[PDB]
Amino acid sequence: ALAKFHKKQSLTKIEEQVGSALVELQNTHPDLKTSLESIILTQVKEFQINKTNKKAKSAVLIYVHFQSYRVLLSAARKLIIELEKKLKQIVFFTAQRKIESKWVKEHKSQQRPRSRCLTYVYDALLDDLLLPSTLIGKRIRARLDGTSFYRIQLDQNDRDFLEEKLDAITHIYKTVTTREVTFEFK
Amino acid sequence: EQIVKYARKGLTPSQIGVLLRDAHGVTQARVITGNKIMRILKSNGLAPEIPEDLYYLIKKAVSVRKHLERNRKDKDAKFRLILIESRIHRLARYYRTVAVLPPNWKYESATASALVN
Amino acid sequence: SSVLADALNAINNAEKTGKRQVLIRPSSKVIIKFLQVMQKHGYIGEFEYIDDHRSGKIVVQLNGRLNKCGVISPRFNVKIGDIEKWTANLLPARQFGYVILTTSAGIMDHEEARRKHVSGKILGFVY
RNA sequence: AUAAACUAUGCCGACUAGGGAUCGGGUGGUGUUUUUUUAAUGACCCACUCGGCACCUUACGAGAAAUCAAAGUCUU
Repeated sequence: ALAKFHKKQSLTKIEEQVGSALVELQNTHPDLKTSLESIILTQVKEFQINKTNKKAKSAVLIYVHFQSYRVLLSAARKLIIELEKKLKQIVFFTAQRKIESKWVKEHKSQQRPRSRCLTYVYDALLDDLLLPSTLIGKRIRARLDGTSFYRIQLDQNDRDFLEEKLDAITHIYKTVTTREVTFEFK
Repeated sequence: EQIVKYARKGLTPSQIGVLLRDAHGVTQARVITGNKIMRILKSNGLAPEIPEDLYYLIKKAVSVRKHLERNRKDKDAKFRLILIESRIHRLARYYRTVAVLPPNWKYESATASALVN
Repeated sequence: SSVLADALNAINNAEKTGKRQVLIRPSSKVIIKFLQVMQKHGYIGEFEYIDDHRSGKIVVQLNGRLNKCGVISPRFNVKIGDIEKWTANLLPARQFGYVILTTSAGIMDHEEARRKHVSGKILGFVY
C-alpha cells in the first residue's frame, strides 16, 4: 500500500511487495494488527550478498519512520519472522536517522544535538540489525597499515537468528557505513 | 528534585529517553506520557527559579559558614569557605555569561544572604 | 595544554624507544592532518581507529625509520626569504628535508606548499 | 612571619620502568574464621585484578659530573 509509506509517491518492486506484505500480516495475524496499524515506512533498500560461490543470495533492509520506532521494536521479533517467510529474503529494520553536518552549521541559534551525529548514527545500525538481541562487547582494532576492524561480541543464546543474517549485516554495513564488521560469539 | 529527578532510575528507569529514545531498552513504559506521567509529579512539585547546580553550591556553602561565623577559630574552615566560595562564584560566570540575569544571582546577595524561598 | 608536540612528541617520544606506535591526544583535524602529511610522504604507518568523547578518530601504528621525532615548533612565519631559511631546521639540504608548514591554503609540507607559491604559518617539520 | 621556610632539581601539558615496597576497587580464590543443630555471611589469609598510595630501582634519555626513570628530553 502507498498507505504504509511517507513519501507516498511511487514504490519500487521491492518497496511495493513490502507494502502489501505488511498490510497482509495485519489482516492475517490478529496480534500484529495493533503494532502494524502504527508502523509506517520511510524507504526500503535491497542489497545483494555476493559470495565467491557465484551464488546470488539477497536480502532487504527497511527504514521504519522514527515515529514508529518504539512500536517497531515492540514486536520486532515476530515481524521479521513473517516478513522473511512471506518474502523469502533476509529482513532488517532500521530507524530513519538524519545526520547533521559538522562544519556546515547555518542556524546561528541552533546547536547540533549529538543524537544525530555521524559517529552515533552509523553506530546505530549495528544495534538495529542484530536487532532481536543487542551485543555484549564491541571493539576496534588497528591493523598496521591503518584499517579498523570491528569485532563485535554477540550473545550465545541468540546464535539462531543472528548466525544467518551475520553475512548480510557485514555486507550492508560495509555499504552504508564503510566499516568491516566481523562478529564473534561468546 | 532534578538532580534526583532520576531516583526514578531506582524504580522505573532508565536514564532516560523515553525523553528521546536512542540506545533504548526493554520493559513496559507508556512513552513520553509514561515519563511526564509521574516524572512531572517528581519533586512533589516543580522548579526553575535558578539554578540547582548553584542552588546547592550556595547552600552547602551558606550553612557552610554558620560554623565559620560562630566557631571563627576553625581557620581550617575558612580555608574551604574560600573554596566552596570561589566555586559558588566560578559557576555564576557561565550564566553571568548565559542563564542568570546579568548582575544579581550572577552576583546575588552572595556573601551574603541565605536565599530565598 | 597543547595538542601538537603533545602527540608528535609521543611518536617522536616513541620510535626512539622503537616499537609499533601507540595512542595520542584526542584527534584534532590538525593532529590527524600532520599524522597525514607524514604517512603521505612515508615515515609513519597507518593512522588509526578510535572514537570517544573527543578521544575519537585514531591511534596510529609506527613502522619505518621516521627518525627522529616529528617537529613541533611554536612560532609561525613563512614565504620566500622565509621558508627557505627555516629550512635550516632541516636535517640537511640534499633532499631529506620536509617542513610540514601551515600555508595560508592547506596544512602542507616544505614543498607540498612550496607548491603553488604558498606560505604562512610553520606548523612543524618531519625527519 | 624571621627561619639551619630545601629532594641544593619547577612546572599549565608526561614518557624511557620496571622490580619491589605500601592504600583503594574487582577477581579468583584456594587458606583460615565467623555464623554459629552445618554454612552462606563476616572476618583473617591466599592469589589475581584492575584504583590510584607512595616510595624505592635503572637492560633508557640526560648533563658540563655526582645523579636522574628527571635536570631524560627538538647537530648542544
